[PDB]
Amino acid sequence: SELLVNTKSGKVMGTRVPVLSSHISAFLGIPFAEPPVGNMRFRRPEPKKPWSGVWNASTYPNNCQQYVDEQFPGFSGSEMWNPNREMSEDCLYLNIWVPSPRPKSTTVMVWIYGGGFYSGSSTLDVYNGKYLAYTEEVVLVSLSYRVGAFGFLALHGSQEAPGNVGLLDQRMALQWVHDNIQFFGGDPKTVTIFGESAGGASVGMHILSPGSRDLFRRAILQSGSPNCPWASVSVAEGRRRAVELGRNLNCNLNSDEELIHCLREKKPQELIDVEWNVLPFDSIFRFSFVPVIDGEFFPTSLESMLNSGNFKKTQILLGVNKDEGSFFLLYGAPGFSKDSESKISREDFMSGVKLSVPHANDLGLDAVTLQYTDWMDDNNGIKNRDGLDDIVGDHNVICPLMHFVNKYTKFGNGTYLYFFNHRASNLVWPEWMGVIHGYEIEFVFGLPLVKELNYTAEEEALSRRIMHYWATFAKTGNPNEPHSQESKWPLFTTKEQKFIDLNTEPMKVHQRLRVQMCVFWNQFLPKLLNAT
Amino acid sequence: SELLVNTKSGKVMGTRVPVLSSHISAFLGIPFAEPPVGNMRFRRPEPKKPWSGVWNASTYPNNCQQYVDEQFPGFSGSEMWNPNREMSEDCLYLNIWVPSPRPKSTTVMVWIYGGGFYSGSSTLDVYNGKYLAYTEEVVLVSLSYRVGAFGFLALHGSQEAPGNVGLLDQRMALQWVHDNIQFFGGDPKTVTIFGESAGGASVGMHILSPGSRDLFRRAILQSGSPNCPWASVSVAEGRRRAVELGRNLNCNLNSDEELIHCLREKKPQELIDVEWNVLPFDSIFRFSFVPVIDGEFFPTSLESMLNSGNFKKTQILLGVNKDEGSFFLLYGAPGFSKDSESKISREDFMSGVKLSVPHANDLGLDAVTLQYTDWMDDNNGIKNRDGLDDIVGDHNVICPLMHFVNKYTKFGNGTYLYFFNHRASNLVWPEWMGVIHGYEIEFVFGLPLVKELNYTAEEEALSRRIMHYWATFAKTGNPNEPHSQESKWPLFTTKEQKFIDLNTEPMKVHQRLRVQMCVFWNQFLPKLLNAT
Ligand SMILES: COc1cc(CNC(=O)Cc2cn(CCCC[C@H]3C[C@@H]4Cc5nc6cc(Cl)ccc6c(N)c5[C@H](C3)C4)nn2)ccc1O
Ligand SMILES: COc1cc(CNC(=O)Cc2cn(CCCC[C@H]3C[C@@H]4Cc5nc6cc(Cl)ccc6c(N)c5[C@H](C3)C4)nn2)ccc1O
Ligand SMILES: [Cl-]
Ligand SMILES: [Cl-]
Repeated sequence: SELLVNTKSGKVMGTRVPVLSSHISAFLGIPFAEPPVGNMRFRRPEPKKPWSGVWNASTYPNNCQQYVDEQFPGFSGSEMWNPNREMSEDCLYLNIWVPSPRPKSTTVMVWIYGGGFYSGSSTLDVYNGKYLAYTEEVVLVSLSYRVGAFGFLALHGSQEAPGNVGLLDQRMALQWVHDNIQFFGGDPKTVTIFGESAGGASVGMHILSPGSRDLFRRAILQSGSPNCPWASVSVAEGRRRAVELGRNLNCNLNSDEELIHCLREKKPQELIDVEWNVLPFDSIFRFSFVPVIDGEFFPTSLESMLNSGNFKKTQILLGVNKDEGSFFLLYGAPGFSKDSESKISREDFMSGVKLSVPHANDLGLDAVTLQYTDWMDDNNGIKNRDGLDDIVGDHNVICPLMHFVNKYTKFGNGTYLYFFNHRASNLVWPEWMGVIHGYEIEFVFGLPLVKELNYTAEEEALSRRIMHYWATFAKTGNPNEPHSQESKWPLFTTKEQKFIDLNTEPMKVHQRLRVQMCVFWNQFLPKLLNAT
Repeated sequence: SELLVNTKSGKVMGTRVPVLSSHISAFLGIPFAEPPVGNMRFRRPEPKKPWSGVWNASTYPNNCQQYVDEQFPGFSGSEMWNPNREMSEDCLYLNIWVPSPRPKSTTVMVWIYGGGFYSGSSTLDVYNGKYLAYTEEVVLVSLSYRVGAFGFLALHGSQEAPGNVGLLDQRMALQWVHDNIQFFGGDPKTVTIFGESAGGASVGMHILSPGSRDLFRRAILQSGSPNCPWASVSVAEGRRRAVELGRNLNCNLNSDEELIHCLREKKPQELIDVEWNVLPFDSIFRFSFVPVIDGEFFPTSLESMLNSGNFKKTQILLGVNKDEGSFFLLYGAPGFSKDSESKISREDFMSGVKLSVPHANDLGLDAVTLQYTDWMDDNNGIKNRDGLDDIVGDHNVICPLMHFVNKYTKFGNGTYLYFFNHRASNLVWPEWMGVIHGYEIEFVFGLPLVKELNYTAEEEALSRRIMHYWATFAKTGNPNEPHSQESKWPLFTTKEQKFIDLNTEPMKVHQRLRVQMCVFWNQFLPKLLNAT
């Protein structure tokens, strides 16, 4: 009864799940779109046709077709991110965790997974919404969206493969939440979207996109922003990559209709097998099929929208991790290894810089090298390693986010900024990688509250603080509880630019997050590359 | 008798001068060239014709015609550098201080004054060679040379104003020392030339010039090097400035012969009155008439000579002061004043950068600004002031000297490098100016040994250490006395790049003097400006 919900598309039957020492309801694998299969591959999603009978929402759905990381087989640190369900193009489902007893009209949070727009699953253990829904009394939704070529192959001008359809998948799930979350006890006028990495970029893209803005109230962006250099391409570059994808699969390339028809006859794994072959440069932190600046989802360039205030004005909470670059260097840069401290030679440093800034000319590469090299101590393998780590994280995550924060705050209604720099005590990744891209998520989703997962008591307390910040922000637009005597997370303002550290020690307020390096990345290096 | 010396140009009669609690002999105002007056203005010097009778060498000679600093009338800090004798184009004389009793064959040191190639006198109180000659038992020579347009007006191709004649003045004095210092008790095979600022650049130019190299044994360069950006111009730029000088004086400009003839009829002060009007840029630390890269005194570019080892291979001792830039900012940059702490606004900082790097385009100016700005604290007037101080000293003195040191040491026979960072207790200049350009000279010449000058006992001890370093280097090629248990000043080597601080505390050895900034000035910024 508590597990049966009538929605506008039909009835759904959930399941009662244990969480800590209580229970909540879960509605898993609810369809929000028609299966984008067959001649619907690459096309914009269509709403799910209403169904007769009762939809069995007791088990997780399929994951979308995607590249699977096999670099460390059996290693939990990498396999925890891989699809844990069967992959299928039939994958547009969402999941809902609902407090028990069912609320009347409570705050909703919608999670958008990341994964470079080429990977991601709503069903990962680390995305289990039951601890957040139970602890903070929110309705927690996780959506899914097509990734890779399936979600982002872009042949602008065509209506069969227009690009951005993964983002339209996200939007269709938000539309379904807007239309139906009331029946689960959610308040559709108090929806917060939040996401990490490409999901953080996606959140920012719905803030910008006129077609998405009305479908949520406020937003949280973790380690990703819409202006990140990896997060979008021009329509010309998307077309070049789509044509190169067909060339890899022996397709007729004489027209969009012939190319799209050829690509639609291929099995999913044949696209995945060649997807990485279309990148224009030898690079790390660059992905083949990503959002395209198309003039429809995004009416103009991202920079001109941010400059003019052409975006949703609301409250945002966002931040970054200390060592965003380390994951990408481990997988893609010579000299880095999982089982060594990865001290980097001068030659491997120069190779890494070239991989990390693929669009740079030799003068640009010299500028990056000078900015990040201690010339009193240039053969220090630890400083070279940490310098490359900083280059990758500053260029790809931190400095684009700081540019976004400063543009947004001029027109927005409240900005809260964090710097997550706690390394978990039970981390299976080597110590040189520090505070890794993606490893704040387990604190946001409350995994340290689970005794068997071997976190410390301080880490459980940190997780509870973070979950309460997130859910209080979602509820009110302010992560701070009023009338409480805890230290206050201050607003980020244009003038004072305050942020907080997120770790196990007492809260410290700082100003101008990595301002020196972000002047280099956001102002000087673009000017240098444009003049040369 | 001890005061009478027969030389190859004739007899000279010196004077007995008191020094501390003893006496030495002084031979002041000995002519080494014919007076470069009349139709000899701008021409290469001619040897002084031998004279009958006894030359009265008991009084200082005239100083060369030059610009006189009147920015702080009556202020000893600036007036101590001005001519202290009557100015005259009849000014090619040298001075000799000789220990008593007259030595047989002792080390000779020849001082070359600086002053931006536009000023300087051999007769300044701070250049009095009697303390060094007495204390260290050397024969101390100070020469003179034409400065300004008189010494450096350059119309390449003409034999009436070929350029570089001030450097040929220096060379003619060195030739006279080579030919005659034996009669004063000097060893002509153990001559060290030393000089500060433009005199340091000049010393380096005689190391490079094939026509000068045979006239001395080893060399000391203080706060100046031949490759400094202010120390030379091309023949085209020298010609442009000579023509502009004539335009300022209503000269016929249709041929070299007409221009030179017009310039030779002008009184000296009319040239001096307009000399600063010919500079191509709004600048500081740039001078109108300087050595020209002519293909004769310098056979090729300074850089190609340093790269190929086309220079005298010997021992060198050289170094810089901590705050070389402060003097130039005080006189030439907005926001700096003698009687205030000169806290610099953001706007005056940007004006100062533009003055300090006049050849830079806007991208180059942004690169300099980023390198020297703390963007966590960019409105700190003390940091802006000290940042400009560092820009001026790094660009104009320290980084060119470090480029010279590293090129020279590849082929040379021994390099000793110092960093003078002691601020004298009795300095009359404000504290913001720090360790000023030129203020190591009083320690080299032993002024702290004079009780009435109000130095401390530690500063007398520092002066004695420096004088002993200099004279022991002059004597042996090594500033360290063998068999002594004092801490050793190590050789500067290509690999370890060691240097010492010179101050009142116990000697400390460091490595890679200002290497971070000099990579910027010597490698990155030239590459940036060449590509743009
Ligand atoms: C793998 O083999 C090669 C790899 C390369 C180098 N490849 C690349 O540079 C392509 C690339 C791939 N990526 C990864 C994008 C990030 C996707 C995810 C983001 C989210 C957080 C996260 N963090 C992880 C951290 C570690 Cl240590 C390990 C796995 C992580 C992970 N899967 C995720 C997911 C995916 C969610 N960046 N660049 C070259 C040649 C190769 O043969
Ligand atoms: C003075 O009026 C103006 C001045 C300017 C600015 N002028 C300039 O930038 C031209 C310039 C002149 N200079 C000086 C070159 C250095 C020459 C001397 C070097 C040696 C060491 C020395 N140090 C001194 C330190 C102080 Cl604090 C004061 C005087 C010093 C001094 N005369 C010397 C001499 C000269 C020997 N650099 N740039 C613009 C407009 C003006 O009306
Ligand atoms: Cl680390
Ligand atoms: Cl200072």
